[PDB]
Amino acid sequence: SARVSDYPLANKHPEWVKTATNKTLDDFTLENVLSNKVTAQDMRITPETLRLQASIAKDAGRDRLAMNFERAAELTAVPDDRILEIYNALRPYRSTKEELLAIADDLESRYQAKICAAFVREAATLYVERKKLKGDD
Amino acid sequence: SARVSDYPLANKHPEWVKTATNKTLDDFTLENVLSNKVTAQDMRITPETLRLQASIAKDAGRDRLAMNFERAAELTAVPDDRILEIYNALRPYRSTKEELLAIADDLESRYQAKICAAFVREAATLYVERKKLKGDD
Amino acid sequence: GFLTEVGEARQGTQQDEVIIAVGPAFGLAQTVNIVGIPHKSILREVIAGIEEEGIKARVIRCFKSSDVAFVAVEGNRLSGSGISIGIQSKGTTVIHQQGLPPLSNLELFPQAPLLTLETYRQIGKNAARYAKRESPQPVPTLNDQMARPKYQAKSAILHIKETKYVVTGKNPQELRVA
Amino acid sequence: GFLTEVGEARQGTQQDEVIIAVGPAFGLAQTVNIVGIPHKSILREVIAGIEEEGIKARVIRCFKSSDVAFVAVEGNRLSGSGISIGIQSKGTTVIHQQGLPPLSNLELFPQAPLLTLETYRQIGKNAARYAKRESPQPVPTLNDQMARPKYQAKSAILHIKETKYVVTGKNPQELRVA
Amino acid sequence: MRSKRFEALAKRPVNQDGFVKEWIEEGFIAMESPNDPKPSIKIVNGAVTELDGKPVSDFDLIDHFIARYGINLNRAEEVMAMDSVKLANMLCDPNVKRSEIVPLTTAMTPAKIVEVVSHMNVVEMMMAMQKMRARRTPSQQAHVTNVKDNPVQIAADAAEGAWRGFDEQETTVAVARYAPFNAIALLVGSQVGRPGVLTQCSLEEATELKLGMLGHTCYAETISVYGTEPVFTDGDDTPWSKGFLASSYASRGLKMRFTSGSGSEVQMGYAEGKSMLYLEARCIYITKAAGVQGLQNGSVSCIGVPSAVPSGIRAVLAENLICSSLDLECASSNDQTFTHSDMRRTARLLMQFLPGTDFISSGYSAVPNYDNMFAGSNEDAEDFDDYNVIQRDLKVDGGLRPVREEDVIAIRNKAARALQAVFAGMGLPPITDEEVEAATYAHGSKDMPERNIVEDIKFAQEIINKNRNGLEVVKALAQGGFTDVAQDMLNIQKAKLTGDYLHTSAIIVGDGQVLSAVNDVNDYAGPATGYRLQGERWEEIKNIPGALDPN
Amino acid sequence: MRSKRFEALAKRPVNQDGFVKEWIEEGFIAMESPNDPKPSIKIVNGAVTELDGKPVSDFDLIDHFIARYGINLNRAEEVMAMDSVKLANMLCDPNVKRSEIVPLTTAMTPAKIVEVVSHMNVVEMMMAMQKMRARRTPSQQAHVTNVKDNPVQIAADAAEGAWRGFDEQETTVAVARYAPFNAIALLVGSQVGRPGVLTQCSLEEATELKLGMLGHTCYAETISVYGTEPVFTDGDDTPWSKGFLASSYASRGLKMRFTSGSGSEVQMGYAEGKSMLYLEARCIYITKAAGVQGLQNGSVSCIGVPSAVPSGIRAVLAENLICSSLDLECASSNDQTFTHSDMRRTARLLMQFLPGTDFISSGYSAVPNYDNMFAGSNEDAEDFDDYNVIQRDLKVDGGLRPVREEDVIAIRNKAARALQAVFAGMGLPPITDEEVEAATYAHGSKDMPERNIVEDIKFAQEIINKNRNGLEVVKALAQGGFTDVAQDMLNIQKAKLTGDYLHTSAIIVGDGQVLSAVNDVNDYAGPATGYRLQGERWEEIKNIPGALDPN
Ligand code: COY
Ligand code: COY
Ligand SMILES: [K+]
Ligand SMILES: [K+]
Ligand SMILES: [K+]
Ligand SMILES: [K+]
Repeated sequence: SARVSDYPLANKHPEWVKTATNKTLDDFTLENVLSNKVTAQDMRITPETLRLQASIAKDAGRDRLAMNFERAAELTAVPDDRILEIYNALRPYRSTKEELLAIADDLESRYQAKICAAFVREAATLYVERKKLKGDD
Repeated sequence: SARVSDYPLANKHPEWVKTATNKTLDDFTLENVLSNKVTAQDMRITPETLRLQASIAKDAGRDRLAMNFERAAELTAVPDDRILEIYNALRPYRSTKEELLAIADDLESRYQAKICAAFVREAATLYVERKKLKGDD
Repeated sequence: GFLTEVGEARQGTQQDEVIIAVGPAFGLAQTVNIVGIPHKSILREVIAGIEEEGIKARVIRCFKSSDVAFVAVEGNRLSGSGISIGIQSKGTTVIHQQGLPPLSNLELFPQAPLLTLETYRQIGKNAARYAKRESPQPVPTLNDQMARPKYQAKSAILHIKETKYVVTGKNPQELRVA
Repeated sequence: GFLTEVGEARQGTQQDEVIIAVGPAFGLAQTVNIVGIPHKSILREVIAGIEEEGIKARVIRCFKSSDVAFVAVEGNRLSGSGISIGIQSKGTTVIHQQGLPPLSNLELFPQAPLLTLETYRQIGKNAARYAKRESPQPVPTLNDQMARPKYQAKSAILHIKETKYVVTGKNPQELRVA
Repeated sequence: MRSKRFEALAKRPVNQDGFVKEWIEEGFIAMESPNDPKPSIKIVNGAVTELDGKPVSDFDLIDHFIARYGINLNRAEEVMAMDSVKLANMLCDPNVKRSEIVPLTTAMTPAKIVEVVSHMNVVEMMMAMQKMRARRTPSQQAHVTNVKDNPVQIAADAAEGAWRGFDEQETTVAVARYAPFNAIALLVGSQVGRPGVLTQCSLEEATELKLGMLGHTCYAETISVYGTEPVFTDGDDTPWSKGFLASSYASRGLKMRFTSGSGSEVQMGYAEGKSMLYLEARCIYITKAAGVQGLQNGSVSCIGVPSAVPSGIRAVLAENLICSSLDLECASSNDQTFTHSDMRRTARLLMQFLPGTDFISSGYSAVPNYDNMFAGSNEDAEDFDDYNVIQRDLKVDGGLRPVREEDVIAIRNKAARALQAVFAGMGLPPITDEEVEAATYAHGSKDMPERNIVEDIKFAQEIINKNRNGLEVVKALAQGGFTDVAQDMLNIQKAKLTGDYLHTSAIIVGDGQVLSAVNDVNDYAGPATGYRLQGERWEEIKNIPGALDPN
Repeated sequence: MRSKRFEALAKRPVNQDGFVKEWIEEGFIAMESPNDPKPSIKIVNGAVTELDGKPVSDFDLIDHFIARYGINLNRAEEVMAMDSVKLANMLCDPNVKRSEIVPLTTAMTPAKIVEVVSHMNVVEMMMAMQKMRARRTPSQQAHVTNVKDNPVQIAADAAEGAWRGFDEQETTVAVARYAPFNAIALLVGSQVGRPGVLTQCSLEEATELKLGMLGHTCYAETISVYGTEPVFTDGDDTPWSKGFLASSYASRGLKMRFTSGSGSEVQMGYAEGKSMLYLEARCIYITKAAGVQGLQNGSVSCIGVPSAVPSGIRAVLAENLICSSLDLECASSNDQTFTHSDMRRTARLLMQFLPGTDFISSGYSAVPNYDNMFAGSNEDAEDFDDYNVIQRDLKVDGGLRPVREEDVIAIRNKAARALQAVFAGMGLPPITDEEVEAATYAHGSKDMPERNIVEDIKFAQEIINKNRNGLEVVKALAQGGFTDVAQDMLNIQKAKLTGDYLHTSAIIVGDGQVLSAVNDVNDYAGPATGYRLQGERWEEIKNIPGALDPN
């Protein structure tokens, strides 16, 4: 697993950051950009990279930071508009409990976002108790 | 031998401090000032008081401060105008060596100020070496 | 006084009325804004602004939050036009609209000490332009680097006091005239 | 070049002159004061102030120290009237008197940037009036809290440079003024 | 009769400031309040059952979040049982290493660490801060705004700030619908001034995330958290929605930090009778719990609240120290006006400037304050010379440097030109050459030709409406002949791909070299150790304008 | 075309200050010069044969004085062998006791202790200073002067300054022959404000001693020493004339300290190629060697010299730290103008204000700077409210407090009335009721009627030539309706009989109680120990004007 000794990846192991697309950092050129050899998705960070960074975080003694990065790796699978939907659904008084549980089941089943699904499920029962659901205002 | 446990003298041992002319601290009242029962000539710190303070300074870990107090104790015997004469004599280019040595002899034989006499003979010797005697400018 | 709750406020009909949503202490425990401009005069110019543009001006007192955005939001739900103006007792003001998240808005006036009666009328005016889906050019930006130094602590104390009149879950009240 | 050294200055014999004593770089390596007033003009006005009062002005250059008190003391030693004016290249001026300790004086001008050509003449006038045993009222105080902020570093640099021309034990030179 | 002494005193700027006597019950007290809870914790089977007096049955959303994720439970009882006075001593002791303290402070409850730092005077706090700061090298962040949202000015100002040394720069909007313009302007110009400078555009949360998705920013900071549940709620979030947002930014490769700061809960009406410092500590632990690397705090926008009460400016340094003691990056405010007095605002800044923080200010205004759209910063462009002079005076690296008028003029000029090309290729409302020369020589928006708000805002809103992304900026740069800038722009996105700058305190310096707490390890152990201003950087700092060469 | 940004900067007050590139060969460098000597000592049969480079054959009077009396020769070799970095670490380590350090520092050579403090940053130096300060309780000293030598005004300004909190106050002259009036006016006004405040009148050395011999002063401070022999010579003294003078003051029971300060030797033309800090260290050891208890330093009147070069204000803090570290009272300057910038002078003052020193300033101007006869202080009367606000903001005891206009008016009035009675009783040129009223309500000499300086100077002269002493002032007060004040004057005269206030850092507080380092031992050991602002004093500091009660 990635260690502090492996950081920065860019300097020590740039070939580790090869996109899921399977093209390196060095591929990201103005010319390639111009010729459309590289395009907007091409510069999407990968879950692989975020898991690398999560391990370094851990190695660095920062477990919560690592955890954040693990959620992040999961969330790379969720489309931008869907990200915004779920963020907004977590804001006070936006959702019913069942609506939140549906979001969590979705994260788990469609995107295998296991950790994020548990996070949302957690939110759902505590929003019940602390009365931050739709109609609690 | 006074120690820091004996300080302040005014609180700890006011008696130890009895002036020039046997007046006590408590003899210095408005009433006695006004009747001239006490005057400026009575209001003078004694060599004994200063040597007590020198012991306290030493006990406080300040040997050079004590030595200053020991020199001051000697100088309480020297009249104000003579003090000013000797200070000015020590300023650069004021004195010849022989004049400094005579201030030194006079300190010792007239006032028993042996430390200050030693101090002045020391300056005479070094004033020759560093050329700060009359005529050396 | 000048404000009369005339029962729980009902959903608006016509898309050409602007609600002024007022904090739970406006014109009651507090009667003037952070710099002394009275509540009546402030309601005065806001209303006049809307009316003169040919739109109805409705006023309600907000209860479920003293936050200016949430009370504007309360009003935009009921405004037949979907346009509302939220106002705190200290004077802070916001023009809101249905479909916007509460911390978004059409126009914000986030330094109350800089507002004037003329500013309050332009706000009403603009609210009405928006209600006609007119797209008014925005009220000119007011800003002063020393506003917070001089007034933020007082703003705080005034907000603490108004906030004591918040009632969770309680629905806005409709209010009658001067 | 407006100052010529004409030999070792001798002691004055009558109470009829004021010595102007200048530092060892005055009119030489330095030729204006800290705020650019020409040494030529300074010397002109002080001499005129003295002569104005019917007293002789006699100019010497001092070498044994560049300090303006010691400069002026060299001059008071030689002055027929016991009165002298010490002037450094940077402009600092002092009126001194035979009998006074080096660091005591009759009047001091310790903020050279504030001096004007009018001050220098007034200074000469006062010097003469001392010479004549009148009791002139002192030249009015010039003070400014920002003089050191603006000028002390420059004053230090000009003093460092003049000080290079100090010569221990070299007696003052009488000067001819062009 | 009036004393003329008091009449003179009455006129001084400082007496225009807002001052208040403490109001304990409404939490209008900066720190050391008798209502703050006694530190405590109970753990059963690895879960918190008691937190600072409160039973888990009574936990609000903030208690749950901190209890479940914000505290090092492995050493929490250990540290709870240690004397708070000893712990404070350890904090400022040069011979107790940062790596020995972090396991303990991160195990402290919010009330515990508040209790620890409250034993300290500001000299002790500063002594501690220089050790606890996560990045060995101190940095600086600027505001780049103007009251017009004029994009060519922002670009020029951005470029000048980067050149003066800011490693992060922040813009925001006078009129919110202008935002995409501001963002692109800031990015372009920042890259012109120094490639690697990070940029953000501060907006409402959902709006800002979307601009980041579109690639018009490189990080986000004003991701707000609050220290009481009613205030958080008025902030329209919970710890879980802000935690989700945090991870959302990271999932797009964007560095982010939260923002908090003493006084927000008072200002917003619900202090729950606690001191600003104690509520701020809760905010810092919320940040920690969320897995967020860093935090903007030190009252920030609420600075008129703690500054009004006694020991408020000491509480602000204390909240910055708690932040760094928790192993979080600290962007330490010094970015918002609280006083009319130069003396007073200088005393407030030196608390962070002297020891150094990850970002000494989290928004030095790089424009005159009339143009500052955060309602004024504690420093602005007119203070740049003073700031450099004080660096030189104290041999303190405050992250900035003296610059040459000719270089700044050049630099602002290529930035104005570049943004001009960009609007060109993108077919945005044109930036005339008039505008370019004006932004070149401007001090502020008073020196800029008015623009058509209508034509910019229309095109601005369309950039987001139609999801126009960063690539468009890059192409336009290339098309207009700014390949360098376009490359540099590409290089930012590249960093985004590697994830290295997601770590604690990361900035990007030199030839795209990340510099974070991970590879720029703060190793302070007293005099002559840790970061020391010296060598070429000291020479650079010594070279202020007007230094006359004596010879 | 010009940059409008640079045009605005060019107008800033800081760009009016004098700045200079280092001039190493001439010593125009604040500290850490390549020409400063490597620390070294050699001792043979109890006598030093080499000191910091120099062989005894080349010693000047300063080397001789220091080598013979300024260093604890019994431990000098031991301490020289210790690592300067560890010693610097000891200085700021809160757990290394002051009493464990003083035996080491007083055995260091001047170069050695400079080498030690030069490893430190200003945060470390402040951390050290709070510990090394001799008196546990920090204090403050003010100037009381006016450009007219108006004695009524000086008494009133002195009463106000004593009331505000100064424990020592200092006058000097516009016109030197006025000196005895100034001195008496200062003493009277000071005892009216707070019985116990000590007063001095700074003059030529012989003239000042004589004034003291006549009983019109409580102490002397501007007893100058210098760090090169040629400069000392132009200062019209030697180490031996100045040590004799020191002992002469003590032989009259008068408290005294020396004065030095970085940059004097540069200013006076002979730095012998050395840095300002190294030469100031020689001054500090001259002071120690003479057996003088305390020192006024921190550049003092030459502040424009170190401030002009890099790290000059850091050097100033360093010289203060060397002073305290060598177990001398430090009256730490902050008493002289060096800048047009409020920002810059605030940073310079906080170096001493935040840690606390024996006298945070040795001459805060208790008059508006136009009236300051030391050519301007770093703070003046118009800064009083700012000073109190910063105390409150940071919880720092700066020695001063907020005060009520009506108290100040009553106290200024009483001071003027007492002095009026003094002049009448002693047959001096009258003080009129009109002058009493003006002095009562004045801000400075602009508010005062002009006096006949011919008459004043004649009678002031006669005080000296007819040796009119301090008991004449006591009788006139007693005879003129001011028995309380007369008693207080008598009491401060009686302090001259005990020797108690001759000790390190002595001031006189409460009911004539001496407060010195001997009975007010600084016992700092980190957070929650040592002197702490708290209790009633904290309440007093919190109570600034304009602080509205929220409810
Ligand atoms: C102080 C301030 C606050 C603080 C107090 C708010 C409050 N509700 O009490 C603070 C920091 C908590 C805060 C939060 C927000 C949140 C909204 C929260 C809320 N419910 O109000 C916010 C949505 C940010 C977010 N990330 O969520 C928000 C924003 C975007 C803005 C902008 C609104 C733009 C718009 N909508 O058109 C804004 C104009 C800045 C800008 N240039 O973009 C500004 C008004 C921005 C202001 C800049 C500006 N141009 O004015 C600024 C800097 C100064 C205003 C002032 O002091 N006026 C003087 C005072 C005496 O007059 P007043 O009328 O009483 O002022 C009130 C209004 O400004 C009002 N108010 C303030 N912001 C705001 C926003 C909205 C939508 C509404 C309806 C009302 C709002 O609050 C004050 C006091 O009651 C300010 N804020 Co806020 C600035 C946020 C900055 C980053 C986060 N941040 C900074 N410090 C800290 C902290 N310690 N803790 C946590 N977060 C932060 N803000 N703010 N804010
Ligand atoms: C800076 C200064 C000095 C320093 C520089 C002196 C020098 N020769 O280079 C300093 C600290 C060494 C110094 C010493 C003394 C010694 C004289 C030494 C000497 N050979 O000149 C002194 C006798 C004190 C003593 N205990 O011995 C002395 C006195 C009394 C005075 C007063 C003269 C009264 C008078 N005679 O009518 C005075 C007016 C103050 C006062 N109100 O009493 C002032 C001029 C008092 C001034 C206050 C004022 N009202 O002006 C003040 C504060 C500002 C002057 C200035 O910056 N002008 C701006 C500059 C751009 O203009 P300039 O023309 O180039 O200025 C020059 C002259 O002022 C000249 N000069 C300065 N003092 C002085 C005195 C005499 C008699 C003469 C002829 C010329 C003098 O030096 C400067 C630089 O070249 C000043 N000084 Co001196 C005040 C000393 C205060 C306590 C000691 N002290 C403070 N800091 C330190 C330190 N770092 N080390 C050691 N000691 C001290 N001084 N000073 N000084
Ligand atoms: K907070
Ligand atoms: K910021
Ligand atoms: K010195
Ligand atoms: K002083």
